[PDB]
Amino acid sequence: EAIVNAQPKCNPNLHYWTTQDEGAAIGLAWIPYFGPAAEGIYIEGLMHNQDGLICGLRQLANETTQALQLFLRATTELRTFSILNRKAIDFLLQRWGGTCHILGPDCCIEPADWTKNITDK
Amino acid sequence: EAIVNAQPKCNPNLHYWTTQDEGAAIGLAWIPYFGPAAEGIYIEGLMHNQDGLICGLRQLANETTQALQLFLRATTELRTFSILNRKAIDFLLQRWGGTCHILGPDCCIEPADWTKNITDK
Amino acid sequence: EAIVNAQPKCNPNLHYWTTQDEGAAIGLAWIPYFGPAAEGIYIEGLMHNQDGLICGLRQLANETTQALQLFLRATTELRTFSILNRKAIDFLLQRWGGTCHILGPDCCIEPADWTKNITDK
Amino acid sequence: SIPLGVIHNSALQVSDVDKLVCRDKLSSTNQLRSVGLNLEGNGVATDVPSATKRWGFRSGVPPKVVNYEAGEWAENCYNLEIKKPDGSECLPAAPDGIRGFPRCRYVHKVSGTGPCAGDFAFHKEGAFFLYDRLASTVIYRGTTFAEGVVAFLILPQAGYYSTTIRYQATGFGTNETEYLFEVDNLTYVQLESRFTPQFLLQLNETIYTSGKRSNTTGKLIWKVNPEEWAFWEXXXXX
Amino acid sequence: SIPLGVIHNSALQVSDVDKLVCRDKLSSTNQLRSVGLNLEGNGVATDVPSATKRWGFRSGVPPKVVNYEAGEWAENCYNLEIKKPDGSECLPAAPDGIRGFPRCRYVHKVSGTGPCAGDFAFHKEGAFFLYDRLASTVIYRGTTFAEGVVAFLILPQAGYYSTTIRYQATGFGTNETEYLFEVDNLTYVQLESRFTPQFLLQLNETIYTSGKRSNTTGKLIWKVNPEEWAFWEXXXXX
Amino acid sequence: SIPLGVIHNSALQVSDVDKLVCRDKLSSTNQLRSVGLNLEGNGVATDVPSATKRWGFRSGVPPKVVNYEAGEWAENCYNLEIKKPDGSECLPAAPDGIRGFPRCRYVHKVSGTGPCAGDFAFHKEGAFFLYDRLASTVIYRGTTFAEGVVAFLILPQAGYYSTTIRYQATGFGTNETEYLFEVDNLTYVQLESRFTPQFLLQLNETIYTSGKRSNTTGKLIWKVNPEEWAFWEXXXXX
Ligand SMILES: *[C@@H]1O[C@H](CO)[C@@H](O[C@@H]2O[C@H](CO)[C@@H](O[C@@H]3O[C@H](CO[C@H]4O[C@H](CO)[C@@H](O)[C@H](O)[C@@H]4O)[C@@H](O)[C@H](O)[C@@H]3O)[C@H](O)[C@H]2NC(C)=O)[C@H](O)[C@H]1NC(C)=O
Ligand SMILES: *[C@@H]1O[C@H](CO)[C@@H](O[C@@H]2O[C@H](CO)[C@@H](O[C@@H]3O[C@H](CO[C@H]4O[C@H](CO)[C@@H](O)[C@H](O)[C@@H]4O)[C@@H](O)[C@H](O)[C@@H]3O)[C@H](O)[C@H]2NC(C)=O)[C@H](O)[C@H]1NC(C)=O
Ligand SMILES: *[C@@H]1O[C@H](CO)[C@@H](O[C@@H]2O[C@H](CO)[C@@H](O[C@@H]3O[C@H](CO[C@H]4O[C@H](CO)[C@@H](O)[C@H](O)[C@@H]4O)[C@@H](O)[C@H](O)[C@@H]3O)[C@H](O)[C@H]2NC(C)=O)[C@H](O)[C@H]1NC(C)=O
Ligand SMILES: N[C@H]1CC[C@H](NC(=O)[C@]23C[C@@H]4C[C@](c5ccccc5)(C2)C[C@@](c2ccccc2)(C4)C3)CC1
Ligand SMILES: N[C@H]1CC[C@H](NC(=O)[C@]23C[C@@H]4C[C@](c5ccccc5)(C2)C[C@@](c2ccccc2)(C4)C3)CC1
Ligand SMILES: N[C@H]1CC[C@H](NC(=O)[C@]23C[C@@H]4C[C@](c5ccccc5)(C2)C[C@@](c2ccccc2)(C4)C3)CC1
Ligand SMILES: *[C@@H]1O[C@H](CO)[C@@H](O)[C@H](O)[C@H]1NC(C)=O
Ligand SMILES: *[C@@H]1O[C@H](CO)[C@@H](O)[C@H](O)[C@H]1NC(C)=O
Ligand SMILES: *[C@@H]1O[C@H](CO)[C@@H](O)[C@H](O)[C@H]1NC(C)=O
Ligand SMILES: *[C@@H]1O[C@H](CO)[C@@H](O)[C@H](O)[C@H]1NC(C)=O
Ligand SMILES: *[C@@H]1O[C@H](CO)[C@@H](O)[C@H](O)[C@H]1NC(C)=O
Ligand SMILES: *[C@@H]1O[C@H](CO)[C@@H](O)[C@H](O)[C@H]1NC(C)=O
Ligand SMILES: *[C@@H]1O[C@H](CO)[C@@H](O)[C@H](O)[C@H]1NC(C)=O
Ligand SMILES: *[C@@H]1O[C@H](CO)[C@@H](O)[C@H](O)[C@H]1NC(C)=O
Ligand SMILES: *[C@@H]1O[C@H](CO)[C@@H](O)[C@H](O)[C@H]1NC(C)=O
Ligand SMILES: *[C@@H]1O[C@H](CO)[C@@H](O)[C@H](O)[C@H]1NC(C)=O
Ligand SMILES: *[C@@H]1O[C@H](CO)[C@@H](O)[C@H](O)[C@H]1NC(C)=O
Ligand SMILES: *[C@@H]1O[C@H](CO)[C@@H](O)[C@H](O)[C@H]1NC(C)=O
Repeated sequence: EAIVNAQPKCNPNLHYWTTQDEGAAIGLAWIPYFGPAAEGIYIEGLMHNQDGLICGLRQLANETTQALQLFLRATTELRTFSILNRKAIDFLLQRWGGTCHILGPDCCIEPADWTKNITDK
Repeated sequence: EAIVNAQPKCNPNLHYWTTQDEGAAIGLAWIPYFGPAAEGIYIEGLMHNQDGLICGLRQLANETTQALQLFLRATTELRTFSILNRKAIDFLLQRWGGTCHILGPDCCIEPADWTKNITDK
Repeated sequence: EAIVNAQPKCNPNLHYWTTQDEGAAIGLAWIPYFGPAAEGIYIEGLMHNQDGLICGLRQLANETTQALQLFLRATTELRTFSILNRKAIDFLLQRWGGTCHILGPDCCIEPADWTKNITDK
Repeated sequence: SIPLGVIHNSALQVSDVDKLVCRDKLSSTNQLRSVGLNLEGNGVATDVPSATKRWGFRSGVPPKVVNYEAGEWAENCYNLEIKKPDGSECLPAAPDGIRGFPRCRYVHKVSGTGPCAGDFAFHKEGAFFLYDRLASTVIYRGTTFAEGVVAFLILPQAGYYSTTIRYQATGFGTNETEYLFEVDNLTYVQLESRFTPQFLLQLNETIYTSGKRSNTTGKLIWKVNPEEWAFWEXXXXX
Repeated sequence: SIPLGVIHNSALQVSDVDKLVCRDKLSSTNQLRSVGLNLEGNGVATDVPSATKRWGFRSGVPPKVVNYEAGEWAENCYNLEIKKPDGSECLPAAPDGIRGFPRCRYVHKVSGTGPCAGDFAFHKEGAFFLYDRLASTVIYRGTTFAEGVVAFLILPQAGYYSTTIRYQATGFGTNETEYLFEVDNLTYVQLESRFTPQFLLQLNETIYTSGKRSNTTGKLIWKVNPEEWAFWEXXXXX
Repeated sequence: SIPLGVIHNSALQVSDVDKLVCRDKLSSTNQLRSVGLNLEGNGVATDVPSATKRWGFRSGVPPKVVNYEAGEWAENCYNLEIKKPDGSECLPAAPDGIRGFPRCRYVHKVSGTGPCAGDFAFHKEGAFFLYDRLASTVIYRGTTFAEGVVAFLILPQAGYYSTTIRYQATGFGTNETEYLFEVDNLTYVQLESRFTPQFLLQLNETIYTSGKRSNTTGKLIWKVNPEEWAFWEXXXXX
C-alpha cells in the first residue's frame, strides 16, 4: 500500500537521536568504568523531507499502532525485543521456506550466467 | 517416529482457547484504554479426532516433556520465549546453511522448468 | 584476521565446564523434583593446545571485549541472550538475503551435477 | 533435541531431525505453534486428594518458565494457600505477568498447613503447572493452574462459567493429609477421593436448604455415608 | 500483521506481505530499524491542559513495553507525580532499566492530586509513552516521557539544553482539572491552554525581576489578563 | 561488529564479515557457542591485593549482563561483602537467577569497609565478572565470581573441591587498603601480595597446631617474616 499522510500537520524535518553499536572508541572509552554515563551515549542527526520520507514516516508510525497494540495484547512477554528479528526470519521463510522452483515467481534464483555458460559450451 | 498413544484414556475432543495477533478490531477496541481486560482477550474453538490428531497431540506433549525439562534445566533464562524462533532458524540452516548442490539430496532446488526451458532453446 | 596472542602468559590446557541440552537421562532424573540441584548439572572436559586453539581462544575473547561492551552499552535489554541467534540470522541473510545469481561470488549454489546431467542428455 | 510435531500421511508424527523433507514447507513463523494439553485429557484422577499427592517440595532447583500460545478448557484447576504451622508462607507470590489459567470449570481452592520441606513445590511426574499462557515447573501461591504438558507443532500451510470449591487441609503434602470441604466458615464435610465436583455442589445446596448448617459459634463437620468413567463421558448423613 | 516500511520508486511504502519482491535485498539485521516519532510532529496541542486530557486510568489491562532504537528530539515532554487525596501514589515506580526520554527541550513536571480511578494510566488515543528507547502503554511515576508512535523499517543497502517547568494540579484526570504554574513554592500563575513554554519562562523572569513574588508566608496566585502555528514554524496582571 | 571465531587452515581466526566463504557450513544453532575464559589464564596476578585494585566504583552507568554457555575451571574466585563505615551496603544483592561461578578451587571471601564512591563496582580493564553462565559488568554482593572475558565461536561440523579463604579489609578500593587473612574470629595475619593460597592454608594449619591462636577475648594479629611462575606451572613469626 502507499503511504497517505492524513495528519493535521507534518514537521518535515526530523531531528533525531540514536545509538551506534559499531562505534570504534578512542582509546579506553569503551570500558564501562571509564566511559560515558547513560545520558551521554547518544548520537544525533538531521534528515529533511526528500522523497517525502519524513512525512511518510510520521504517517507510517501512526498506522502501525493498531497492529502493534494488538500484538502486545496477545503476548505475555513484559518487554518485547524480538519484533525485528522475527521479521528477518519471516523474510527468509517467505523465500527459502519451501522448494525453490527456478524461473518460478516464488523463487529468487537467477540462472542467467549459468544459462549463458551452457550456451557457450 | 510415529505417535503411539500410551495413555490410560484420551479425550478425543479438544475444546481449546487461544489469542489472535491479527484480529482486525472493530473501531477503537484495539486501544488498551478502551479494550478488553485480561480475562476477555481469548478466542475459542473445538477440534475433533479426525486423523486421530487430538489423541496424537496428547501423546506428543507427553513425550515432549523430558527433552523440554532438560532444555529448561540447562538454560539460565527465567522465562523462555524463543523455542519456536530457534526452530525456525534451525529449519533454514538445515536447508540453506551450506552450499546447495543441485539434484543432491540435501538441497531443495528444483531445476525442472529451467531444464525444460533449455531443451526448448 | 589472524589471531595473534599478545598476553603475558597462556595456560595451554583448557579444563572446562558446561551443560548438555540433549543428555538422555537415566530413568527419572529429568524430572526437576527428582533431579540434580543447581550445583550438579555440569559436565567437564579437558582440551589441549592442538593447532594452538586454546591460546587463540584466550586471545579471541580478549579482543572480543571492546565490541561486546559497546554492544551492551547500546542495548536496553538487562540480560542479553540473543547474540548467537542474531549471528545465525545474519549468516543466512549474507547468503540468501538477495537474489542468488548462479556462478556469481555471492551465491552458494553448485550447478555441477546439474550441468553434467544436461551434458549427458 | 525438543520434538516437533508434523502431519504426514494423515497422521501426526515427530519430525526426524536427521532427515530432510524438502516437501515440508514453512513459509512464516505463524505456522509454528506451542500448545498446552491438560493431564485431565489422559485420564488422571482429578480429585483434590489424588491431585495433591502428585506435588512435592524440593530445594536447590531453580524454577523455570516456558511460554505456550494455546490451551485446553480445563474441567479442574487448583489454587493453593499453604502456610507452615508457624504462619510462614509455603509458596511464593506469583511473579509479575503470571496470571491464572484462563478457562476452569471448577477451581479447587485449598487452604491449610503442612511441613513444606522445600523451597519450591514441583510436579512429581515431571508435568508442568499451566498458567495464563506460561508453564512453570513450580506452584505459585494463590494462583489458579491446570496440570499439563507442552507440545510444539508445524501447522500445514493453508459461554464460560467457573465455580470455586473451597477446602481446608492439614498435613498438606504428607502420607496422612486430612481434607475438609467447606460449606461455610463453620460447616465442613469430611472429604473422600470419590466425591466429584458435581456431588460437592449438590451436597452444599442440600445442606443449605435442609438447615444442616452450624447454628452455634463452633465447628460442625459432617461425614457422608458410604452409600470408572472420566469427566467427558462430628456427625453423619445417610 | 505489523506493517513494515520500505522505499520503492522514491516513496516510502508499506511492504505487501502477500507479495514477494526478489529485488528487495536484506543482507543483515542492521538494515532493520525500529523508530519512534513524536505526536508533536503531527500537530497535536502540547500544553499541559490539552496533553493530560489524552490520558486516563483503567484496571484489568496488563502494561506492555516494546523496544525502539532511534527517536526524535522532543520540544515537550512530561513528568508526573500524582497522588490520591489520601497520599497514596497513583502511578507505579519506573521498572528497572526504564529511564526518561533522552532529548526534551521543555520538561513539564506536574505534581498534584486526582481520584486515579484505575490501576494504570493509558493513552486514550492508543499512542505510546516514549521513554529511553522503550515504549510503554502506561505512565510511570516521576519519569520523563514523550507521546509518540513506533514504526518498523527496512533501510536500503548502502548542543542540548533542557528546562523544567513545574505545575501544581488538582482534580487530575477529570472534567474540571485546575492547573497552576509554579514561580516559587509560594507564587503561582493560573494556567491557560494558550500559554506556551516560552511565555511561561518570560512570565517567570519578569515576576522575579519585578518583585511580584510573595513576601509573606502564604500563597500568592496571579491571573494573567486576556491580552495557530506549530512549534517548528489572587491578583491580576495586565 | 562482534567478532566470531572460526577454524581455517588448522588455526583459529576471526571471521571476515565483508568476506563470504560458501565452504563454511552452519547446519544448526548448536554449532554456535559462547565461551568464557578466565583472566587467570593470561597470567594476571590473582592475589587479593592485586585483584581488588582492578575494580572500582562508578555512577551513571547502568549494569549489563550477557549469557555464556561454557566456562573454565578457575583456581581463584572472589566473594565480596563490603559496607560503608556507616553500615550501608556497597554492592547490590544478586538479581534473581544469578548464582556464583560454578568451579572455584579457592574462593577468596573478602569482608570489610570502604568509601564506595559509586553506585556500582566495575572492572577497570573492561573485563567481566563471570557468574553461573552469566557475565556482568558489575560485582554483586556475596556472590562468587571469576574475572574473565567472552568469545563467540562457530564449531566445525562433526573430582571437584573448593576452599574458602576469609579476609578482613579496611579502606577497600583506595590507594591504602589494608588486608588481614583470618585464622579464626580473633586471629589474623597481615596480608602480603606474595602469599599464595597454598601458603595461607599451611600458615593456618601450623597456627592451629602450634597453639598460636588467641587465648584471650581480644584480637591477635601476626606478621610473617620476609623469609615468577603461574598457577598451572601485633607479633612476628620467623
Ligand atoms: C506421560 O505418560 C506416562 C504414561 O501415562 C506417565 O507415566 C506415569 O509415570 C508415573 C511416574 O513418573 C507413574 O507413577 C508411579 O507409579 C508407581 C506404581 O504405579 C501405581 O499406579 C498405577 C496407576 O497407573 C497402578 O496401576 C499401580 O498398581 C500402582 O499403584 C509408583 O510406585 C511410583 O511411585 C509412581 O507413583 C504412573 O503410574 C505412570 N502412569 C502410567 C499410566 O503408566 C508419565 O508420567 C507422563 N509424563 C508426564 C510428564 O506427564
Ligand atoms: C493517528 O492519526 C489519527 C488522525 O490524526 C488520529 O485520530 C484521532 O483519533 C482520536 C480518537 O482516537 C480523535 O479524538 C476524538 O475526537 C472526537 C471529536 O473530535 C474533536 O476534536 C477535533 C480535533 O481534531 C475537533 O475538530 C472536533 O470538532 C471535536 O472537538 C471526540 O468526540 C472523541 O471523544 C475523541 O476525543 C481525534 O480527533 C483524531 N484526530 C484527527 C486529526 O482526526 C489517531 O488517534 C492517531 N493514532 C495514534 C495511535 O496516535
Ligand atoms: C586484553 O589484553 C591486554 C594485554 O594483555 C590487556 O591490556 C592491559 O590493559 C590495562 C589497561 O586497560 C593495562 O593496565 C595499565 O597499566 C599502566 C602501566 O602498566 C603498568 O603495569 C605493567 C604490567 O603489565 C607494568 O609492566 C608497567 O611497568 C606498569 O607498572 C597503568 O599506568 C594504567 O593505569 C593501567 O593500570 C595493562 O598493563 C595491560 N596489560 C598488558 C599485558 O599490556 C587488556 O586489558 C585486556 N582486555 C581485557 C578486557 O581483559
Ligand atoms: N492466529 C491464528 C493462527 C492459527 C491458530 N490455531 C491454533 O492455534 C490451533 C487451532 C486448533 C487447536 C490447536 C490446539 C489448541 C490447544 C491444544 C492443542 C492444540 C491450536 C491445534 C491446531 C492444530 C494442531 C495440529 C494440526 C493442525 C492444527 C488446531 C492449531 C489460531 C490463531
Ligand atoms: N548503526 C547505524 C545504522 C544506521 C542508523 N540510522 C538510523 O537509525 C536512521 C537515521 C535517519 C533517521 C532515522 C529515524 C530516526 C528517528 C525517527 C524516525 C527515523 C533513523 C530514519 C533513517 C532512515 C529512514 C528511512 C529510510 C532511510 C533512512 C534516517 C535511519 C544510525 C546508526
Ligand atoms: N551439547 C554439546 C555441544 C558441544 C559442546 N562443546 C563445547 O561447548 C566446547 C567443548 C571444548 C571446550 C570449549 C570451551 C570451553 C570453555 C572456554 C572456551 C572453550 C567448549 C570449546 C570447544 C571448541 C572450541 C573451538 C573449536 C572447537 C571446539 C571445545 C567446544 C559440549 C556440549
Ligand atoms: C508416613 O511417612 C513416613 C515417612 O515419610 C513413612 O515411614 C510411612 O510409611 C508413611 N505412612 C504412614 C501410614 O505412616
Ligand atoms: C469467612 O472467612 C473468610 C476468611 O476467614 C472471610 O473473608 C469471610 O468474610 C468469612 N465469611 C463470613 C460470612 O463470615
Ligand atoms: C452453597 O449453597 C449456597 C446456597 O445457594 C450458595 O449461596 C453457595 O454459593 C454454595 N456454595 C458453593 C461453593 O457453591
Ligand atoms: C440448627 O442446627 C440443628 C443441628 O445442626 C438443625 O437440626 C436445625 O435445623 C438448625 N436450625 C434450623 C432453623 O435449621
Ligand atoms: C463532569 O464529569 C461528569 C461525569 O464524568 C459529567 O456528568 C459532566 O458532564 C462533566 N463536566 C462538567 C462540566 O461537570
Ligand atoms: C520548594 O519545595 C520543594 C518540595 O516541597 C523543596 O524540595 C524545595 O527545597 C523548596 N524550595 C525552597 C526554596 O524552599
Ligand atoms: C525563574 O526566574 C529565576 C530568576 O533567574 C530563575 O532562577 C528560575 O530558574 C526561573 N524558573 C524557571 C522555571 O525557569
Ligand atoms: C512585596 O510584595 C508586594 C506585593 O506582592 C510587592 O508589590 C513588592 O514589590 C514586594 N517587595 C519587594 C521588595 O519587591
Ligand atoms: C592516595 O590517593 C590520593 C587521591 O586519590 C592521591 O593523591 C595519592 O597519591 C594516593 N596515594 C597515597 C600513597 O597517598
Ligand atoms: C565467627 O564470626 C561469624 C560472623 O561474625 C559467626 O557467624 C561465627 O559463628 C563465628 N564463629 C565462632 C566460632 O564464634
Ligand atoms: C584452619 O585449620 C583448622 C584446623 O584443621 C581447620 O579446621 C580450618 O578449616 C582451617 N581454615 C581454613 C580456612 O582452611
Ligand atoms: C596461649 O597463647 C599464647 C600466646 O599466643 C601461646 O604461646 C600459647 O601456646 C597459648 N596456649 C596454648 C595452650 O597453646
